[PDB]
Amino acid sequence: QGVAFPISRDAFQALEKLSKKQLNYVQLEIDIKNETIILANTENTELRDLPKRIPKDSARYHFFLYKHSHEGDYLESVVFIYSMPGYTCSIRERMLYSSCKSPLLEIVERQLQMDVIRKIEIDNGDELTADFLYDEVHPK
Amino acid sequence: ETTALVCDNGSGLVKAGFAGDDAPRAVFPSIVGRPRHQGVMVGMGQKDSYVGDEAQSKRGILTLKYPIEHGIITNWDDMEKIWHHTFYNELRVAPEEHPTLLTEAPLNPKANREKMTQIMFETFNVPAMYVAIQAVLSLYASGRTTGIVLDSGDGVTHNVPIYEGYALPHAIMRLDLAGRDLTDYLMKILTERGYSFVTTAEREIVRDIKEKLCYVALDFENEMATAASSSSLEKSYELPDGQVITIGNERFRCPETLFQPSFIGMESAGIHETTYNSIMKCDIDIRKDLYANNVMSGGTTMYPGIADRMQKEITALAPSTMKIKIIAPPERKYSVWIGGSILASLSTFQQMWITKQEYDEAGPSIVHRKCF
Ligand SMILES: Nc1ncnc2c1ncn2[C@@H]1O[C@H](COP(=O)(O)OP(=O)(O)OP(=O)(O)O)[C@@H](O)[C@H]1O
Ligand SMILES: [Ca+2]
Repeated sequence: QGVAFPISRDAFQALEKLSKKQLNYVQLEIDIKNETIILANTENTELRDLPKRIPKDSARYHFFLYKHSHEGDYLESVVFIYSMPGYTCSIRERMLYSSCKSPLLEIVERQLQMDVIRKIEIDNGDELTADFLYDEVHPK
Repeated sequence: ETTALVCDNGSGLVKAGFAGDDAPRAVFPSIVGRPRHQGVMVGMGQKDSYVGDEAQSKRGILTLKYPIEHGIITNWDDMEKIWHHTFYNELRVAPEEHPTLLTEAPLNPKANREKMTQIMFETFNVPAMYVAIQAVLSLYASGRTTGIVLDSGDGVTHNVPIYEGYALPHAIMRLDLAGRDLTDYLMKILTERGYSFVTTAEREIVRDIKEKLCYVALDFENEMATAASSSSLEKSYELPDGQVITIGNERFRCPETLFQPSFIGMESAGIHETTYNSIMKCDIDIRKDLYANNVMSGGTTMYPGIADRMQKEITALAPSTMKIKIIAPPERKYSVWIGGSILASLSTFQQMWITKQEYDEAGPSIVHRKCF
């Protein structure tokens, strides 16, 4: 596991800044032809506008600073999301997003000490409600 | 241009081809044949063996064998012949010039993965090769790394939970019933309807019937009743000479066997129950996402209405407040092969191959380390 697409310079800086909580949201995309991971968006995003960030017509990777209280503690925990809207994506788009995931997570972890608390795979991010996200990170 | 080969070896059929093509170029039976008795056969040629289509045509002269039983390779002498035949006869390539991706079944012994790589390097002299789990390739192709794949091919049906690219071997269910069993039951009950199919020329004809007319009922007894008391759902089938026979409740009774294996005697849970059990053997936690991501692969999941039926059955077995989805891609018949082609065609895949140097230095395995 699995296939490592070079993460662009720009992208790597966004992720780094997320690791230091200077950014709260970093969205990446794969350039299929170039076999490359490139920076799509770093628009400052609160939980309540996260759904709007998730494209409904192509697949994306997301790293999102999830600010929330857990039984006494305010936690600002990094969540990873792989979003995939369905057959609007080509097989090749689906295989690459699926296949290029683990190595991307490996770099962020070993080099940026990102502390990815949870990874989530979703269809559209209507799903990404307040209670959904709390249940993912803090199950029962 | 050196070009990578991709091979998906199944119990019934070999799908083979070039990485980057979007469909497998060679699809032919995983059948090896050898002279029926000892002395001089007629007309055995100047040859000790046949593979694939030729082996079918000369069935009367040969003893036919499947080297892959239930996804696993059990006859290595015969498996070598299928590979040889795939390279030289089907693909027209010289194996030594080409990186080869190969696929493997659930619950495949580690020793088997090793002899597989061993043979590729020692006997076929591939410069590089690599091995991928079928179920994982299909999951990944559907655009997800976690879910439960229901792979149903020609001789085996597997339920395989996968977490984050990794199959959970302890939760993998195996069910020895698939396409070849379904063609034969269609043959049986079609002959009971008063026609006659015994007979290997006829088995072919029934395979085409099965593959073009069959469907899975949403509600089986509804449909049996809807057929007994009306000629509503009767498709006519053109025999290849000109006769025309009429096919009725067989049309859905045949793949019903998947959910109701008692139909062919066998005491065993159906595909819905096995996929429930598989799930149930996992984390209480992970279960949520298994249910939400049931992916289907393999030719025996190609029946119309199979997706919906699963939806019905799974729901009926699940906690009432469970989010259940089945994903049944249009490409699912060769999704395993398509996924390898996509992978083996990427420049960034050049440094993922196991090489001859790596294998020499050594040896076979290399495979468990470098591929997963
Ligand atoms: N449209 C269809 N409807 C029903 N069955 C089909 C269809 N197309 C192919 N099949 C059946 O699927 C089987 C072949 O599928 P597949 O190639 O996935 O199996 P395999 O890889 O050879 O076997 P296994 O995975 O069990 O080892 C055959 O029995 C074939 O008749
Ligand atoms: Ca198969």
